[PDB]
Amino acid sequence: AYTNSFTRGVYYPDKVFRSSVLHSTQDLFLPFFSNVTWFHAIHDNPVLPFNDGVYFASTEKSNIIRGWIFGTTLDSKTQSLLIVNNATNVVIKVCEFQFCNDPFLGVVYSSANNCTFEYVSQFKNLREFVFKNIDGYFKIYSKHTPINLVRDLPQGFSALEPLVDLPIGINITRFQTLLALHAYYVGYLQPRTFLLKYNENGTITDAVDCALDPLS
Amino acid sequence: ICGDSTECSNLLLQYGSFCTQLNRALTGIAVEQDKNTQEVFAQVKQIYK
Amino acid sequence: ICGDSTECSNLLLQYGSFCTQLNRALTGIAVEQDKNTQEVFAQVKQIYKTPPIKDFGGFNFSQILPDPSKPSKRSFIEDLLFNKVTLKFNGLTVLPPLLTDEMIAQYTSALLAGTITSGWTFGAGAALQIPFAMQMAYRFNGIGVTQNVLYENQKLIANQFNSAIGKIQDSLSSTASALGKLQDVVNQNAQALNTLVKQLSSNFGAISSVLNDILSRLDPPEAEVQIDRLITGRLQSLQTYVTQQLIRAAEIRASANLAATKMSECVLGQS
Amino acid sequence: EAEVQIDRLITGRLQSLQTYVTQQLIRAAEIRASANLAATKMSECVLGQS
Amino acid sequence: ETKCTLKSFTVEKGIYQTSNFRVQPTESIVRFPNITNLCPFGEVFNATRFASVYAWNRKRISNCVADYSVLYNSASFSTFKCYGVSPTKLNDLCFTNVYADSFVIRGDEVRQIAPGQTGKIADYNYKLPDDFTGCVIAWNSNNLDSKVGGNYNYLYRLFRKSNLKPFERDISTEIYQAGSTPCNGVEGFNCYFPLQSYGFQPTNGVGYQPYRVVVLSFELLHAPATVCGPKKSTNLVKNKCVNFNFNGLTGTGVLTESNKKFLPFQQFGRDIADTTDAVRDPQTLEILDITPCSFGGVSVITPGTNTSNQVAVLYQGVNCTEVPVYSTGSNVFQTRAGCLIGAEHVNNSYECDIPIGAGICASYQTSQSIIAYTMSLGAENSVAYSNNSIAIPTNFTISVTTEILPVSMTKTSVDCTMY
Ligand SMILES: *[C@@H]1O[C@H](CO)[C@@H](O[C@@H]2O[C@H](CO)[C@@H](O)[C@H](O)[C@H]2NC(C)=O)[C@H](O)[C@H]1NC(C)=O
Ligand SMILES: *[C@@H]1O[C@H](CO)[C@@H](O[C@@H]2O[C@H](CO)[C@@H](O)[C@H](O)[C@H]2NC(C)=O)[C@H](O)[C@H]1NC(C)=O
Ligand SMILES: *[C@@H]1O[C@H](CO)[C@@H](O[C@@H]2O[C@H](CO)[C@@H](O)[C@H](O)[C@H]2NC(C)=O)[C@H](O)[C@H]1NC(C)=O
Ligand SMILES: *[C@@H]1O[C@H](CO)[C@@H](O[C@@H]2O[C@H](CO)[C@@H](O)[C@H](O)[C@H]2NC(C)=O)[C@H](O)[C@H]1NC(C)=O
Ligand SMILES: *[C@@H]1O[C@H](CO)[C@@H](O[C@@H]2O[C@H](CO)[C@@H](O)[C@H](O)[C@H]2NC(C)=O)[C@H](O)[C@H]1NC(C)=O
Ligand SMILES: *[C@@H]1O[C@H](CO)[C@@H](O[C@@H]2O[C@H](CO)[C@@H](O)[C@H](O)[C@H]2NC(C)=O)[C@H](O)[C@H]1NC(C)=O
Ligand SMILES: *[C@@H]1O[C@H](CO)[C@@H](O[C@@H]2O[C@H](CO)[C@@H](O)[C@H](O)[C@H]2NC(C)=O)[C@H](O)[C@H]1NC(C)=O
Ligand SMILES: *[C@@H]1O[C@H](CO)[C@@H](O)[C@H](O)[C@H]1NC(C)=O
Ligand SMILES: *[C@@H]1O[C@H](CO)[C@@H](O)[C@H](O)[C@H]1NC(C)=O
Ligand SMILES: *[C@@H]1O[C@H](CO)[C@@H](O)[C@H](O)[C@H]1NC(C)=O
Ligand SMILES: *[C@@H]1O[C@H](CO)[C@@H](O)[C@H](O)[C@H]1NC(C)=O
Ligand SMILES: *[C@@H]1O[C@H](CO)[C@@H](O)[C@H](O)[C@H]1NC(C)=O
Ligand SMILES: *[C@@H]1O[C@H](CO)[C@@H](O)[C@H](O)[C@H]1NC(C)=O
Repeated sequence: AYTNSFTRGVYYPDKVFRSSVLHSTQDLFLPFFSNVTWFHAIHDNPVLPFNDGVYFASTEKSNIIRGWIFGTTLDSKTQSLLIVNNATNVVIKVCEFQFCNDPFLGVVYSSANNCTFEYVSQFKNLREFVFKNIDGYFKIYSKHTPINLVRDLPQGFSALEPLVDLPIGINITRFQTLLALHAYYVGYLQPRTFLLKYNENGTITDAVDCALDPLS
Repeated sequence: ICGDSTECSNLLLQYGSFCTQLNRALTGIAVEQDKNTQEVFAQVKQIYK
Repeated sequence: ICGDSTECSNLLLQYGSFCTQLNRALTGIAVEQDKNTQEVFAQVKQIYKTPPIKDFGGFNFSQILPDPSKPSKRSFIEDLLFNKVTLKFNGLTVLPPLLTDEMIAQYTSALLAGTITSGWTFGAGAALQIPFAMQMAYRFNGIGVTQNVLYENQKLIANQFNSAIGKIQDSLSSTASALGKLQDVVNQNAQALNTLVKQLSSNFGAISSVLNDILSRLDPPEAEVQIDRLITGRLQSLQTYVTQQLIRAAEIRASANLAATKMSECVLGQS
Repeated sequence: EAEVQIDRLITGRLQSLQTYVTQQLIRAAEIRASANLAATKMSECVLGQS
Repeated sequence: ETKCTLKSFTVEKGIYQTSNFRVQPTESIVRFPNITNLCPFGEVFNATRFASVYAWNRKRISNCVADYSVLYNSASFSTFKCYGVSPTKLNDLCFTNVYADSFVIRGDEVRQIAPGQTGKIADYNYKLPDDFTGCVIAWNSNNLDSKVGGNYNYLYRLFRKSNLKPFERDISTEIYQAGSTPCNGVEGFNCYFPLQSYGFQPTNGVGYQPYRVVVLSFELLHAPATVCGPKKSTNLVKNKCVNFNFNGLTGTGVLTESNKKFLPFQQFGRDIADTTDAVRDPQTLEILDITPCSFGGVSVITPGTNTSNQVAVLYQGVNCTEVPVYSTGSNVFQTRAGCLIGAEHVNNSYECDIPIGAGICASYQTSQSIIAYTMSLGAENSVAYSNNSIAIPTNFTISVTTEILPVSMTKTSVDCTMY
């Protein structure tokens, strides 16, 4: 099925504190009132194109939606990223893994040929993520706080702050989610123009599009 | 300056924001002319015959 | 343009003496503004004072005469006007005006006391005392209505005038956006200065908009070219700002000359 | 390279001349306004009584 | 200064602008991230064993912050000479990655490691490419290799007619028998092992002592910088005009304490037009404010060279406590428009002669000194208005006044091509 994205998908573009300034930015964001391809993987994870960074979402507050696999060949020929969780912390590795048809993860591992990098870091709750790639820098944003504005739908306004920035420098055109052994939105990003209003403490409180309506 | 070009606009936007003040000045003089005609001619409230 | 850099100054000193021209123009417009205010306001050779007791044949000027209770000795309408309308980083400064607000208030009070007590005779020699009623009699005689009218309907005139002044005070207090011109002038000045200081961060076709990084990143041979591009861009922008300031100053001078003519004609006499 | 040098000279002198002519226009406009005021004063206060 | 600016030998009474003053800076400060990940170079140079010259060891190193100055001053090396790159500047360069090549050679083979050279190991064991390499480091190892080292554990390759390409290892152990006509016209004979053993003895000389050698090749501008040299830091000062870095954002100003609250992920704030206003340093993680250093133009008030030869100096819009003859000077008079020095102050008030600003002005008019006072709007009088009193003049005087109005100016023309 399909879903309409009301206002989700606005984040801090840079790392500059500001106060009470209406700032106009020209950066690739998620257009307002766009279409998102809701999936229903409950009693199914098809392959999706990357296309210069993707939105992501979920609504299940348990240990099922665990891993992200990225790459362009999904084989040991080309390095494949892997972001997983073991209930305490996060590993990021650009090492090479072989193909997995139905991998199972939750609290897959095929090969470790040419393993070069490693990194270790730390109404229900919906976890928003945005994945971006600019000139060899891979950025992952996150949000772990829900808003109960309306029931059964994620309507409201929220921002996103960067948490992981990686200077790896690889080109990715394919990604899949991972599950265990025994429901998430997806969107694309376009280079639009936005106008952002900063609160007195420097937090985004209101964003308005610049290429949607004559009033806008 | 450019005439329906892609990279020409890219170079033009790098020079600053001249067009903002140019268009602002032109619109200002246009509105001034409008108010000028209105003020010089519209001097009565009723219309006599 | 330079921001305390040796090579920028060395490259700039060979372009001529345009800075003398810019400073001369700015000083000229500043002196023009000062003289303009001096001419529009300073029209009396003394400062008259109102008598302690007030009996103007029934009129009530208590809302216009200065109030000693306020520290600035400003009347009610002045306070409403000031409270209604509302408004040094990299080498820009704002000099203070020669005449402060207090002297302006004293001049206005002097003009008003002179036009109440003496009439129009205080603008053609020495001020002469004259009762207020026998001044409205002359003013009515001026416009063709014989003076017999005023002395027969004095109370009605007093009541109408008091009601009208109350109405105008209420209209000023309640309805805003009646002071558009001054707000537009202030906003245009602020916008022009803000866009001038904004234009400083543009790339102007160079490698970067910061001069220290561009000098410390590469060797001179292309550094002088990049610095030359930045210098010429900033200079052209500054020239544009100066020209805009000259045009606006001329317009304000014309408007203030008109205001001075109106004040000298209608206030000190009858039109 | 002589053409490059001549180009630099030409552009500099053109900029200077443009600045001068703009200043001249402003001054001429102001003097014209003052002359109009003087003409009004002469026609009013001399041929009659003000 | 006034005569220079006016370009004349006589001046008239009034106020003039000569120049502007700017507070000079002081010692600079530099700050940088608190911790640096040390690159594990101890396992490289202090390694247990180095392989043979024909099977030398590789290593790829990146994402390091390693100091090379602490290694250059070490005297435990037989030779440390670098090509094309000044070692003293290695702390001011950033590289994509670095490749380490480790082996052990003989004493007299040191000259064989150089671009465009001829030799056995130079062309047949390890060929350095005809371009810049990072550099070679060699040190004596007779303590660990010529005394307790293996008798034939170190080998070279005596294989010729197969000049190796740069960065090429041929570890294929194949017996060298051509098996064709150009070897005694026989097949199988003339078979020589491609490898051979170094001949070393305890204190055998200089040219036979095995030396540990590491060759470092740095890849530059091939990718975003990953490895960089460490940079030192220093302390900070307060309330002084200083030029500072703060992790890259150089700027001049005065440091103050700020009450602003940063979110845990910003780096530095601003207000408008890229003008930085607050910065936070990594070592203390404390937010602080930046204020531009004071500056401004100066002015001179003079009564005219014809009258006298004394002036008063006015500094515009500066707190006159720190102006630095005119460092202490005469009675400093701080006003709303800066401070005036060289003239006295009175409580009296007269007509204004030379306007200054903020409602005060200075002249000598109401002994032989300049006095600055508060201007008086004029005289003062009161008229005894009463409701039955009138005043009628009895005499009259006629006067004449003069007014001057320009009506025209000079008409000029400028040729274009000629000019
Ligand atoms: C901004 O941050 C402050 C402090 O981190 C938050 O706390 C409030 O601050 C205001 C301003 O002094 C006080 O009036 C409130 O009482 C504070 N509330 C609490 C719960 O401490 C503040 O909420 C943040 N947001 C805004 C808009 O100020
Ligand atoms: C003149 O007008 C003033 C208006 O300011 C009158 O003062 C007001 O009088 C009313 C009636 O008692 C009071 O309710 C207001 O509070 C007064 N206003 C102020 C600001 O004091 C004054 O009484 C009038 N006097 C005459 C003689 O007409
Ligand atoms: C190999 O080990 C020696 C001995 O530790 C290092 O030389 C220095 O030795 C002193 C005293 O033991 C230490 O305090 C220094 O830290 C050592 N130098 C360094 C750079 O750590 C020698 O440097 C080591 N070789 C390496 C690290 O390549
Ligand atoms: C940055 O490094 C400095 C120096 O190592 C740290 O400062 C010390 O912190 C300890 C914490 O227990 C104190 O006991 C010392 O007195 C501090 N020394 C000085 C000179 O200040 C500082 O904690 C480090 N900060 C971070 C965020 O890593
Ligand atoms: C110049 O700076 C000094 C500070 O050294 C200012 O002194 C202030 O004096 C008042 C009156 O006693 C105090 O309330 C302030 O606290 C002082 N300032 C500070 C920072 O402590 C002085 O006013 C300044 N001069 C001008 C003209 O601004
Ligand atoms: C008209 O009479 C009034 C009041 O009698 C005069 O006003 C005062 O005149 C005396 C003269 O001795 C002065 O000392 C006072 O200072 C005057 N009062 C004020 C408020 O000025 C007035 O001068 C008389 N006019 C003429 C022309 O003699
Ligand atoms: C009006 O003023 C004039 C002078 O301003 C008076 O004329 C003077 O009269 C005195 C006394 O007779 C003579 O000494 C002077 O020489 C006269 N001056 C001139 C210029 O003629 C005149 O008397 C005054 N008129 C009245 C009515 O007071
Ligand atoms: C997706 O877009 C189509 C039009 O292309 C629209 O009909 C449909 O409603 C959209 N899906 C939503 C809004 O969920
Ligand atoms: C996953 O579990 C294993 C088991 O101990 C652990 O070693 C590893 O650290 C866990 N994952 C992460 C990201 O730490
Ligand atoms: C590992 O990557 C290198 C590239 O540096 C390549 O030469 C090598 O063949 C790779 N190893 C395997 C097993 O594919
Ligand atoms: C970018 O993608 C191309 C494939 O189109 C690939 O050859 C190249 O290596 C990628 N660049 C990086 C830095 O990974
Ligand atoms: C100097 O000034 C006095 C008074 O203003 C004047 O009389 C004198 O002629 C002046 N001298 C010169 C040389 O201008
Ligand atoms: C002005 O008078 C006050 C009050 O007596 C005094 O403190 C001050 O010194 C006087 N000013 C001068 C310049 O004498």
